Amino acid sequence: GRQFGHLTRVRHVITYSLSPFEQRAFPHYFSKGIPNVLRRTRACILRVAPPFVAFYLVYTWGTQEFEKSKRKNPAAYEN
Amino acid sequence: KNLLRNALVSHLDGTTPVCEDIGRSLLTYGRRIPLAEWESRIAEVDARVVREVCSKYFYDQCPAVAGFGPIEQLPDYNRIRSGMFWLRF
Repeated sequence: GRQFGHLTRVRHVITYSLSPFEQRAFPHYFSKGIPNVLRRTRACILRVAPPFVAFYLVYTWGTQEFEKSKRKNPAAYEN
Repeated sequence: KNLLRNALVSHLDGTTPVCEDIGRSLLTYGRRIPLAEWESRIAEVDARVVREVCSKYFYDQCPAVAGFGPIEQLPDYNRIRSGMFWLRF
């Protein structure tokens, strides 16, 4: 495996950080989170959602044809 | 304790260090605090005092960490923070 100390070369970056006992674990959970999820949702709906409505449409049609075609059917046999 | 006694006395050797000590002691303590008083303070310290006094400032306390250089292997803060207490204690 690989160990801290031998990963890669980094120069010039400062990282400032706080102790957990000094900060909140949920700061603006709703205030900032909700907006954030709305935003990630917008960013991906166009790629995720369409194939699924496409399946959805074929799902309802497909079963619809199945019922009307076979069972419900016995349409005309008139004499 | 002895190391502190030698350090105390080794330090106040010559006019400059003693002057600096008079000058700043008055700023801080308000008085001088003669060698002998320090000696009695030091004498009072035993294992218990070390354990209690250390516990107070060190035990399960959030440290301040500063690091400069090839510090990829410097432990994460949570990890440093967990080193400030002992699970067997």
